[PDB]
Amino acid sequence: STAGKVIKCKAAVLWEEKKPFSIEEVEVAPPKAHEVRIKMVATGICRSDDHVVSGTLVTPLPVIAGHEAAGIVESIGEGVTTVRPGDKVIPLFTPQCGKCRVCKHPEGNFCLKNDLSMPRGTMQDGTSRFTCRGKPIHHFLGTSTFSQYTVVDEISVAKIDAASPLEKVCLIACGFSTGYGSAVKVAKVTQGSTCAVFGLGGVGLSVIMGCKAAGAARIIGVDINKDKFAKAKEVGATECVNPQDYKKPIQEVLTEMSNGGVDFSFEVIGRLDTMVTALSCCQEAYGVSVIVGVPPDSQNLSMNPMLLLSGRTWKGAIFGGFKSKDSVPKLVADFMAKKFALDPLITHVLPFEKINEGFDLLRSGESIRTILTF
Amino acid sequence: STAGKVIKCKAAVLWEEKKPFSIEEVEVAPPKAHEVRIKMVATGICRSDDHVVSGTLVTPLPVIAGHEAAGIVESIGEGVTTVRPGDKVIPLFTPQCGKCRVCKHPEGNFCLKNDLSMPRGTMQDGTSRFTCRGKPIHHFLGTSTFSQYTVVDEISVAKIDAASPLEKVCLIACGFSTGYGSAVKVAKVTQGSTCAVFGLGGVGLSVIMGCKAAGAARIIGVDINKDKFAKAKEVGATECVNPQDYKKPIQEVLTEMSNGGVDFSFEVIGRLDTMVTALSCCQEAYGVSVIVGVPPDSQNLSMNPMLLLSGRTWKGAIFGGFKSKDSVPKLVADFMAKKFALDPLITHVLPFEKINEGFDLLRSGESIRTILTF
Ligand SMILES: NC(=O)c1ccc[n+]([C@@H]2O[C@H](COP(=O)([O-])OP(=O)([O-])OC[C@H]3O[C@@H](n4cnc5c(N)[nH+]cnc54)[C@H](O)[C@@H]3O)[C@@H](O)[C@H]2O)c1
Ligand SMILES: NC(=O)c1ccc[n+]([C@@H]2O[C@H](COP(=O)([O-])OP(=O)([O-])OC[C@H]3O[C@@H](n4cnc5c(N)[nH+]cnc54)[C@H](O)[C@@H]3O)[C@@H](O)[C@H]2O)c1
Ligand SMILES: OCc1c(F)c(F)c(F)c(F)c1F
Ligand SMILES: OCc1c(F)c(F)c(F)c(F)c1F
Ligand SMILES: [Zn+2]
Ligand SMILES: [Zn+2]
Ligand SMILES: [Zn+2]
Ligand SMILES: [Zn+2]
Repeated sequence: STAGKVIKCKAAVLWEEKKPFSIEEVEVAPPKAHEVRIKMVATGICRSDDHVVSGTLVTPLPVIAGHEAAGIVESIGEGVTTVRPGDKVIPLFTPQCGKCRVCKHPEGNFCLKNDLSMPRGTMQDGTSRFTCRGKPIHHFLGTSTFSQYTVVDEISVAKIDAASPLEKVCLIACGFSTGYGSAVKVAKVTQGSTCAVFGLGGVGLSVIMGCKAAGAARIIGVDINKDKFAKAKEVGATECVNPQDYKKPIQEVLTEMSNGGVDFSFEVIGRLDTMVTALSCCQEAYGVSVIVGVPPDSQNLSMNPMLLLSGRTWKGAIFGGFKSKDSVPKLVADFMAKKFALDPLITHVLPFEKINEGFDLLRSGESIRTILTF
Repeated sequence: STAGKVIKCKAAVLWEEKKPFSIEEVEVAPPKAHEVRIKMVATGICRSDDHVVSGTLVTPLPVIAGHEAAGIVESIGEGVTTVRPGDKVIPLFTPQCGKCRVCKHPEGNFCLKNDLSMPRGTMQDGTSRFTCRGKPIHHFLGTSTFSQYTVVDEISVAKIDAASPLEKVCLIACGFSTGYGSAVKVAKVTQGSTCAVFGLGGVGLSVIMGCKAAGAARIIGVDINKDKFAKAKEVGATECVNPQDYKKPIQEVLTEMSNGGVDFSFEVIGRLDTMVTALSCCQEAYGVSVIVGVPPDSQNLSMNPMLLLSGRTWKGAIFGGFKSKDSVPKLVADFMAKKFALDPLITHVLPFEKINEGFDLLRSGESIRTILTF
């Protein structure tokens, strides 16, 4: 039995920026009241985890990163009602407390209990459950999935189908749901529309999936890496364009291709310049542009507000707009019912011990999602 | 008797930026095919007209400005089907051609025949109907209402009720419709919501009227001129704040006052800084901010896209999102039926000949709308 005891297990600890993960032994405290300790089964490598390594995203170090995962409940703290030992679960990097003004709002999902805006790198109670070589180690987004065991607050965990294949459904924890929801829920892509998707990684491919599911007639993929185009077409892109092939700025190309601007555009990269390009390429009177990519820390963009005065809508979202604890089980159920596919996103499956090799595949351009198996 | 003849009449010609208008004789050509010549009855002074004088808004000079007006058809050119001589009409500064992709779209209003995006200062055919001192004079937004007679393209005029009081309904040509539609159509303000309105001139008072019509529970008016607060409360503001009274930036003050951000904010001034402040003060996960104010020519704002990534929606609109030719007659019908009030916006009345005094009143901060009578 491990319940009520400290677990010594393996984890990938990030001690400082721009260094490899250190795979080593950590101690994982048992869960306190309203907390859940989870044996991890599979975790994806999302670009947002690479942002913590690169310093694009600031969060307290040292840290156990990782936020796109699934596993099995090992134990529950006092007062937990929503999961039990042995349940398949997904940690939620955006919590759903159910009590805050956002949780109560029909269109809100960015729960005020989140650890994104102003990251503390702790549990809800402001403490850490992790130590390594006698030092406290920070949590990441209330999840910390690069560990054989994690501890999460109840509001940051969802119970899923006992028959779920966790090596696939872990992508519902971030990249699939974010892209799909950005198209179907945040943009509300319409039947017959023309869409432009900037960035053809795991999240951008999931935006294409959503645009196709919503009945878009044209879906133009934009990436500087033409190796990304074949899989973008497989999942629904009708055309792909590489900005580097053109003398004109790509906003002009896309406005020309779409006979005066697209209905919906998506920025799924994380660059200030492409956020402005994507806004510009949507039709000036009724276009909608959605920012999905995470910008670099503390940098402002420059834009001409006449782009909005003509009638454009500009919005962004975390996690595809989905209220996390309500949505994740339904998405897993939809997957089980063959409503969408996840295999197109998975290009590599590695043991957890090869986390660094997984990140090198992402940085080199080769991979979409690497799944790590514990 | 004047049909098919040049008309000599008085107009207010702007020869140079930052100068008074010159009230002097012009020659107004008869209408060509699908053109309408109109005897003006009343015109409002909108801050956008002043922007032409200040250079905030760049359009070719010399010019006959004015865009907020009503008048009576003097004659129609060949092929005109939608108005006749003796009809009461409102010139439409945003046309409705009914044929372009925007006119066809259910939510579009910024018709591609507009002269706002890249002003030429002409009729649709690229020529002028105005001569002064033997020199061609520019049109403005295809309206040019600061003249006893003007000529407009058919797609830039709407027939209105024959019993209309033109000295009131001229405000449906810009300021009222813009502010009211920005609330009810563009933002879609909800019952019980909290709104913040930056700028309490004629357009921002119209935004308040729309927010109140839509059922908002709290409407916070924001102006640096506290003399504007009594009228804002009369038309529905629940409280007014002057940024100059506070040590902290007003986005922080409004976030505190609204227990975490407002539902809907409106920038109704034309400043880059207040456009950012207005976005920031709406709730970060589900807030909506609407740009109404006209920015200074060719200047970019700076903002942090994290404001959007959390869930905010940012949009702008021309003319309250109204399809102009469909909507203007209906708005006049609704005014006739007492569905909204215009008198709260009218603070001064002058003869056309006292146009310069009317602009002095706006610049001093004393007026909301001055109505000039021909
Ligand atoms: N909003 C959310 O909740 C959320 C969720 C998940 C991911 N993200 C962010 O979404 C972005 C994409 O994540 P991902 O799909 O895992 O990353 P990824 O797999 O690195 O994909 C990014 C793609 O952008 C391409 N690219 C890079 N520069 C350009 C350019 N200048 N023009 C066009 N294409 C370019 C690049 O070749 C790559 O295929 C990252 O910034 C993530 O941090 C946000
Ligand atoms: N989008 C459209 O279709 C449309 C239509 C009509 C007017 N406009 C624009 O809307 C704006 C307002 O027009 P209006 O109501 O006729 O003008 P106005 O009467 O000049 O009202 C502007 C108000 O803003 C106030 N103000 C100025 N600076 C600040 C500040 N820093 N903070 C708070 N309040 C401030 C000022 O005291 C005044 O009461 C102008 O920029 C117009 O050009 C746009
Ligand atoms: O990929 C999801 C994701 C985000 F969208 C962020 F905005 C963020 F800060 C982060 F850490 C993260 F993991
Ligand atoms: O007041 C309406 C109005 C606008 F909203 C503009 F954007 C513009 F350029 C202009 F000239 C105008 F008159
Ligand atoms: Zn919450
Ligand atoms: Zn992610
Ligand atoms: Zn049109
Ligand atoms: Zn105006």
